[PDB]
Amino acid sequence: SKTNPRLSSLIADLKSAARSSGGAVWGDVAERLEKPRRTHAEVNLGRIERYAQEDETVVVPGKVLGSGVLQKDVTVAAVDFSGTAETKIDQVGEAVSLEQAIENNPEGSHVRVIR
Amino acid sequence: GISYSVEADPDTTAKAMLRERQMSFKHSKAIAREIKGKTAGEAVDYLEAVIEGDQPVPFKQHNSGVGHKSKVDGWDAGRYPEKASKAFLDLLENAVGNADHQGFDGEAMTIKHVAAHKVGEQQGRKPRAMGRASAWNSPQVDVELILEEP
Amino acid sequence: TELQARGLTEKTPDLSDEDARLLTQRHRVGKPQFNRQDHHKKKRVSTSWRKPRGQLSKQRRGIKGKGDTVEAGFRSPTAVRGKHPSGFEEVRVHNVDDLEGVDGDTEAVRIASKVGARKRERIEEEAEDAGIRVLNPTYVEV
RNA sequence: UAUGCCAGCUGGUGGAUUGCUCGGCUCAGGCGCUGAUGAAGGACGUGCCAAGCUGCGAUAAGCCAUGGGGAGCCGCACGGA
RNA sequence: GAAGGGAGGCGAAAUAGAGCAUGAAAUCAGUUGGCGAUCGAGCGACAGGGCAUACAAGGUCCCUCGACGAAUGACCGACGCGCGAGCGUCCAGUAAGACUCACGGGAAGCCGAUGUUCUGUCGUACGUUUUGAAAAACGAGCCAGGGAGUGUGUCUGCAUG
RNA sequence: GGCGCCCAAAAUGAUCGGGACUCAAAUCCACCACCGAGACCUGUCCGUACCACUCAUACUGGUAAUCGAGUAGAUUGGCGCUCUAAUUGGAUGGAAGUAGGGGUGAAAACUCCUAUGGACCGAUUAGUGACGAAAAUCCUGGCCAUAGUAGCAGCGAUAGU
Ligand SMILES: [Cl-]
Ligand SMILES: [Cl-]
Ligand SMILES: [Cl-]
Ligand SMILES: [Cl-]
Ligand SMILES: [Cl-]
Ligand SMILES: [Cl-]
Ligand SMILES: [Mg+2]
Ligand SMILES: [Mg+2]
Ligand SMILES: [Mg+2]
Ligand SMILES: [Mg+2]
Ligand SMILES: [Mg+2]
Ligand SMILES: [Mg+2]
Ligand SMILES: [Mg+2]
Ligand code: NA
Ligand code: NA
Ligand code: NA
Ligand code: NA
Ligand code: NA
Ligand code: NA
Ligand code: NA
Ligand SMILES: [Sr+2]
Ligand SMILES: [Sr+2]
Ligand SMILES: [Sr+2]
Ligand SMILES: [Sr+2]
Ligand SMILES: [Sr+2]
Ligand SMILES: [Sr+2]
Ligand SMILES: [Sr+2]
Ligand SMILES: [Sr+2]
Ligand SMILES: [Sr+2]
Ligand SMILES: [Sr+2]
Ligand SMILES: [Sr+2]
Repeated sequence: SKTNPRLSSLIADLKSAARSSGGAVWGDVAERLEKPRRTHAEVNLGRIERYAQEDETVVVPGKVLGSGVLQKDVTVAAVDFSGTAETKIDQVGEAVSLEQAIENNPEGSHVRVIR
Repeated sequence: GISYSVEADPDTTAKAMLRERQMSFKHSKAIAREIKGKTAGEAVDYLEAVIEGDQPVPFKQHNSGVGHKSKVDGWDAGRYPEKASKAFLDLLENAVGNADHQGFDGEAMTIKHVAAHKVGEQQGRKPRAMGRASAWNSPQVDVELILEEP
Repeated sequence: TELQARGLTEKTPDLSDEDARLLTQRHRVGKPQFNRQDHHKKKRVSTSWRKPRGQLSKQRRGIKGKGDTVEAGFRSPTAVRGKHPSGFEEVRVHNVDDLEGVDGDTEAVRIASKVGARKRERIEEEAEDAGIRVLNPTYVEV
């Protein structure tokens, strides 16, 4: 039983999208976010660096942390970013919230789920 | 104590009541039962007859061990409660008195309602063998009487 | 010279053919008394239901004659559950403002019992004007 | 219909319940030694009438001084004088 | 009779009159309803009758006929089999068929409900011990009130932040 | 070969459950028709699981021949009690409590009416717990049957009228 109202709306949004638009990643991300917090992702830059490719939004069904180096110009969408992750990322790419990703890409196309 | 458990029209009725009398409650219950309906005058003649040993009081409820009495009608067990009887005569003496002071014909009035109520026991203690002491109490009885014009 | 109950005492709710069907069913079927086992054998044991827990309990083991045991199977129909026997949905009411939003066509009002004569008078008249029946109406001699 | 069974009514018995709190329980802050100049404790006295409590000590519910206080008072304790 | 009782007086109230706010149960007296001196015992549950019922907080219920009509499902008649009891084919998946509704008529102790009692079906408490409890195994006379997973520290999960 | 008969004695009153039964109401061989569960079939509803829609575990629609018993135990939603806070209500035109009665809920329980009472009482949400009893030869208090019963006689002191 999530207690955070925001995480709760974000989930309702992801669903509305996956159902209305051609989403599936969004419904897949909502699925995981509905599971308990220990299962949510905690990803450091190093991993996003190792598997991300330009022109393919990285979607982390959790929170992005700041260990390691990110040089690729990638747009990372996540539930949250640590103050440092958002900073290190903005230097080479763009950090956006899933609320925005669903906004520009309700069809959830050209995306890479990273955990 | 008790309060009259039955309504009584003042213009055609006279009341009386006994309070905390230490006497057999079981006897009271029996005497009441018996005189109910009788005339105050008749009830008094009856109670004097019991006291005298000429009229037995039917013991229908608390009759354990009591021996049969021929003069008892439609029942077998009976006795002659002289103490409780003298107490009802007192009650009746009060009732008829009040009745008269009001201008009624006391004796001629019908015992509309009469009932006894055990108000409590007076604590007593009797020493027994083996170092113990058991209860030895006296029942305390209230009794209500209502005289009604015929 | 005679007593008359204030308000729309005779008003009836308008139910779909189906709600009426189920309402009539609830009323036809009814249900067991569902009192506690053996409550009638010991004064110190009250009627309130307690699941029979004894390992040998006749009722617990379902012996015919020992009384039915509480199961979801006995639940009344959803479409009617909780309706007054008249078919109205009841709405507890504490004051005049509580009458606002109430649909007198399918809902009836029951003024809390704590409410006093002064405030009932206001509530009762205002409810009639809104076409709302009061389940516990004040009777006056008119 | 007796004796009687089950439920209710009226009245008892009983004192649960609800409401009330002069007492507790706990925490916190402050303060902190008394006694041969005979303490603490106890006994016995002490009131118009006085048994208990409280106070007091043959000056005995009190005596004196300074300040406060104030039209009333004679303790708990609503009596009589 | 400084008792108690009756009458009276005060007060909103004495059913506030002295362990004197409220006044439950066990239980007692009187009394009402039902049963009752030819009849049988876990005291009831479910269904159906009798009798009983001021109002309020429930308002339904009965009878004709008609509509709908699941599973199931005929009599009669006709024909054809069987030693016989009886069966087959057609009539016919028709008439009938629980519930529900409509028309017309009716009930106001009348329908529900509550009390009690009668009838039918089932039924030797409850909790515990035990492979096995109605148990000739253990516990309680009855009622009210009281009556059993709590704290600190440490460890290990888990949900949420 | 079939049925039977002898063999064949037990302690309160004989027995196939009983009555009782003889071309049977017995036994055996065939057959005919029926009665009889909660099983199976059928209507409606409930719960649960899964599906579709959905923010929803709220509605609504759909699927279950392949869902529906349960001790110990695991898991989950809910009822009720105290006091705190926030939001918001009721009460002398009568609160709480109690008694009797009506309505709802599978149920824990919620609610209304009448009487009594005569001053306090809730709801929602988040908390807080000395939070729920039929049981422990459980505790304390009160009360009934026992029962108008036993004792009020017995002793080397029979004591009175
Ligand atoms: Cl990582
Ligand atoms: Cl007695
Ligand atoms: Cl449910
Ligand atoms: Cl139907
Ligand atoms: Cl526990
Ligand atoms: Cl529930
Ligand atoms: Mg004798
Ligand atoms: Mg001794
Ligand atoms: Mg009981
Ligand atoms: Mg009192
Ligand atoms: Mg609120
Ligand atoms: Mg308790
Ligand atoms: Mg005896
Ligand atoms: Na005789
Ligand atoms: Na005789
Ligand atoms: Na000090
Ligand atoms: Na045991
Ligand atoms: Na047992
Ligand atoms: Na045995
Ligand atoms: Na005893
Ligand atoms: Sr007797
Ligand atoms: Sr009220
Ligand atoms: Sr008087
Ligand atoms: Sr048909
Ligand atoms: Sr089940
Ligand atoms: Sr089950
Ligand atoms: Sr199962
Ligand atoms: Sr407790
Ligand atoms: Sr006794
Ligand atoms: Sr003698
Ligand atoms: Sr002797």
